Amino acid sequence: MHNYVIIDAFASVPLEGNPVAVFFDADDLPPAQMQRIAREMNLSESTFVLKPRNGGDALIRIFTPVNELPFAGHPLLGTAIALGAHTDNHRLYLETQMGTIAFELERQNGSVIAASMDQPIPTWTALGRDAELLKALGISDSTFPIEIYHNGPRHVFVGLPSIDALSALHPDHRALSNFHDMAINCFAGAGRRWRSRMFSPAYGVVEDAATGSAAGPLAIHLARHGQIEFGQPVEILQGVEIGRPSLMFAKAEGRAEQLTRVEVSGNGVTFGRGTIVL
Amino acid sequence: HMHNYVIIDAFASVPLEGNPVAVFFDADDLPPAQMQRIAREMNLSESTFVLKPRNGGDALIRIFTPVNELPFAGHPLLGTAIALGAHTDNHRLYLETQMGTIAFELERQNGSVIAASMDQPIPTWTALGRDAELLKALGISDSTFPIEIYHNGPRHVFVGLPSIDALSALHPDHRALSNFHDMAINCFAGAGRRWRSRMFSPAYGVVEDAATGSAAGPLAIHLARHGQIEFGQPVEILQGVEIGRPSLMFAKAEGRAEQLTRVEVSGNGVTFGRGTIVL
Ligand SMILES: N[C@H]1C(C(=O)O)=CC=C[C@@H]1O
Ligand SMILES: N[C@H]1C(C(=O)O)=CC=C[C@@H]1O
Repeated sequence: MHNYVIIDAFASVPLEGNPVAVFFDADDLPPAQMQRIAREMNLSESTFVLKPRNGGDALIRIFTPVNELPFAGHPLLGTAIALGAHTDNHRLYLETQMGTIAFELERQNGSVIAASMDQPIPTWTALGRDAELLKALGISDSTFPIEIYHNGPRHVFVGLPSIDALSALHPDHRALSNFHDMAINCFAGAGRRWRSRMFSPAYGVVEDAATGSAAGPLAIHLARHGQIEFGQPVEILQGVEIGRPSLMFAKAEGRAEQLTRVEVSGNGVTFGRGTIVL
Repeated sequence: HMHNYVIIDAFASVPLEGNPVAVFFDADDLPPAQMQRIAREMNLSESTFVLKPRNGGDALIRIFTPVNELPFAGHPLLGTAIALGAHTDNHRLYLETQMGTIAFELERQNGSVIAASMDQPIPTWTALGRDAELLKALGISDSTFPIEIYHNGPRHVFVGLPSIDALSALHPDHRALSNFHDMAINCFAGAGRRWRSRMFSPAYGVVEDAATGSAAGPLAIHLARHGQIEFGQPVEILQGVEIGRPSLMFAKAEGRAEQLTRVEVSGNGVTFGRGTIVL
């Protein structure tokens, strides 16, 4: 029987942010069973904590309702906050299929409030399917070039000219299903403060509340297209329209041709805790 | 303030099959606006909230999808009955809802509730009258029977498919279906005592539901009305296969079209997990 905790990632009060279910002592579970348990929980992702194989503190497998991912931001954030309660450490190294991800935990009197990660440095290229994507989304143009970024999963970015225009999107989900192994991230804002919405049939979600692996790439995207400075911290607020406001903090250091660090951080809180029968 | 919950997989005998529901105990201190938010947090087709009774039943149950409250629903109440069945020795349970009190008969094996049967509200029905629009949204050109909508709290439309292969081949346009408010679209195929279903409902916050217990009773009526079975004949409705959540519902509608005397729906259920929440 496995214990789990529900963490609300990128939130400072339960019922805000993006839930993840974090399953402990999962070494006895076959990957097909992990996928079934993820399907059962029906959250954007469930994670499984396994003994480390390469010098980290643990190995984390990450599942959507429909597939496994090699890296993801919100689920690893919540996993790191949940696992922080197990030890006194303020540095935590979590293994994933993209490599070992370093975390710094914000603790008060030993109690975990928040965490910060160094993400894999993404690569990118032009999407090459603009007219198809924009038709699906129900709009005419992107404010900036439409590019697709890879850090494990893939994330496409489409810019909107106002927050009201972002909120008014009603995408064709069936048409977005033609975009395999990627999530579609639509953004609007100014300066240090940005809003986002994410849609991904490929990753089993109509609309996601907090796409943490997209936050670091967005910071890169905004700097490459001259809207912010490299090294400038940004706030990205996602999930407002669906009633799940989630605050992600991101900073990309270096320059377009040579990035040195892609940091994403947030608060997280425990919503609940329990046990499953298998 | 803290609340205990159980996850019941309804219309299944083993975990990871059927349709999950989260059942929250001693929920009187939660305002409906907070219940709605908890249901979204769980993200299951429904969560239910167990309140003290007001009209001589055992409990009053409020039922929420991820986006709205419903006055009655089958799967969530089956799971609620099985969960509450662990706390009692009684053979029957009476659950108050916005639709009235729903009677359940509990089935035990060893010391343990493994299944239950409910008497549902008797539905009303009519044609939907929007065949062209609905069929377009579904991606097909007609239905094998008249397209009709039944009301037992929620509303359920039925669209018939000529084969199970044709049913599994549906790839509906969720956005176009969102123009159908306050209803679920139930697509069916099969023969005799054996039927397959798929349900789609942007109105009730689900792309595709695994087991729509409030649709099982009405489908039995619809099949009888349209001469595919006899009134009083029990049927087996298998839902959720294409999404990896196979769920078996048993239904019987007794009487005649002009006067239904009982609409019974039953099924197995099993506990998948339990826990506590911080509000
Ligand atoms: N939570 C999202 C995610 C993330 O990085 O948080 C990656 C891919 C899809 C999930 O819905
Ligand atoms: N499980 C379904 C339900 C039911 O009766 O089980 C009614 C309406 C929509 C839900 O997804």
